[PDB]
Amino acid sequence: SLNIHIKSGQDKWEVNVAPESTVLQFKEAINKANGIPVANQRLIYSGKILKDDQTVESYHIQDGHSVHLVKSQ
Amino acid sequence: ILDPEERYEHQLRQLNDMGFFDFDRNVAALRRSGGSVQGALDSLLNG
Amino acid sequence: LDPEERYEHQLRQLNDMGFFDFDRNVAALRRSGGSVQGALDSLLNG
Amino acid sequence: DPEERYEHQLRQLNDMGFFDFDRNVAALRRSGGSVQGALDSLLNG
Amino acid sequence: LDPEERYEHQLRQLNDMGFFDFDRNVAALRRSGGSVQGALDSLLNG
Amino acid sequence: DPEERYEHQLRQLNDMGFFDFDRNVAALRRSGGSVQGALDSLLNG
Amino acid sequence: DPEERYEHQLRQLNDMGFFDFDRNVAALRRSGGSVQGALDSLLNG
Amino acid sequence: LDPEERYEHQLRQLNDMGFFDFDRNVAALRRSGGSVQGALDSLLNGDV
Amino acid sequence: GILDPEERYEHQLRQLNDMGFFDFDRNVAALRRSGGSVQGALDSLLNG
Amino acid sequence: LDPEERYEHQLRQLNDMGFFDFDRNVAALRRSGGSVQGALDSLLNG
Repeated sequence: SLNIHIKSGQDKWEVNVAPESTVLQFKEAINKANGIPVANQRLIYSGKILKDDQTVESYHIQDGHSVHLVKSQ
Repeated sequence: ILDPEERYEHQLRQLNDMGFFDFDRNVAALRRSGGSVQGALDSLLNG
Repeated sequence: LDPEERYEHQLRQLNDMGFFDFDRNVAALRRSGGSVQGALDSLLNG
Repeated sequence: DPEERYEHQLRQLNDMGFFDFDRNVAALRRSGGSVQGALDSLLNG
Repeated sequence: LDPEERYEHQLRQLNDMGFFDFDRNVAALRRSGGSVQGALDSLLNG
Repeated sequence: DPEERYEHQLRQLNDMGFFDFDRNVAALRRSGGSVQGALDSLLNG
Repeated sequence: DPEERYEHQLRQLNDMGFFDFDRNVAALRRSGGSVQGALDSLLNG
Repeated sequence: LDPEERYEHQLRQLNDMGFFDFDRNVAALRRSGGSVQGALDSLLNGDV
Repeated sequence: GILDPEERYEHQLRQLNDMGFFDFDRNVAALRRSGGSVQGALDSLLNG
Repeated sequence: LDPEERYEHQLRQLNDMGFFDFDRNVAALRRSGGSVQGALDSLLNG
């Protein structure tokens, strides 16, 4: 199981995720613990936008790394 | 003063923190978005 | 004497508000004389 | 070119809530560039 | 080609003296042949 | 159309202080468009 | 209408310093419109 | 207010990774806004 | 008081001096540029 | 911790070599990080 940092503005939030949860799960998981609704969360790791129907581990997001959150719409 | 690295320091950092390492691209994107990270990001993600 | 330089502070505001299209933004801003307030309204119909 | 020609008038009008470009230029052409005049025009047609 | 363009400098003077009514102004100016001086006088009596 | 037809003359007259349109057109029609002549007319009725 | 009818001639006469409308029309009617003739008339009555 | 002082923590890491060239490092770092991660990438392609 | 080069780079100044690099001003110069890295300042010192 | 205590062994060597100026010696030694070798060289030019 993975444990990831999330960043916006000057904010952080921690979330738990199983390596092979989808990015959409990963989004819900943030949401459940920070407000920002799924359909508004645009997630950036390593120069890429994390796409919804991909495994979190497909992006090789290691434990303890930050994935950024740009709110959108 | 009046010098891109100095002028867009805080933004360049955020972009680089997100994996956007290409300087010329970032400055280009940032000039167009007037400094907005939020906008440059969007630019960088489609050209 | 160059749109990106001239409308820098405004372009920034528009972009943080999610208005990413440069050509639209400059078009809207030239028409509003530089007013963000105005360009916003324009961009929302415009 | 209207945006360039009436720049600082367009700004004032916009900074008073008059956001409609076409109306503003129309009003300003009629007042010969006078903000004072275009205002009055905009407040009745 | 075109009253606003043709009487630009005069229209501006009239407007900066409080004479806001375009149709009246052009009417007055056409009659005074462009003379602000003349159109003023006209506007002050109809 | 008198304003259009006597434009350059009406302007000269107005630029000499002769502001009365009807009088000016009247005077000009009589002088066949001659400013020189309409002037003289205007200075005696 | 005399001003309209003798426009071109009235102008020439006025151009030559003959400013009196009534005299000019009178002279022109007699000359059938001929400037050349009205001139002569005006120079002796 | 002065590169050695400003990028101290980052210069150290770069130097700890074998990137000894000061001028290059400061150049790379200014461009990355102080991000070691970013300057590293720059230094590895002579995009600096 | 925070800080002072002799105090700040004590451990490094010692290693440098231990290796024959006696010039203080040079050493401090080199060390500031390497962020305190002995390994890095060495390299600097061996090419000016 | 205390200069006399901290650089005792070194102060001794310097003094043995005729370098009697304390302030100079401590100055030299702080700069060399405690290295007698280095402070010597320093003392011999300034």
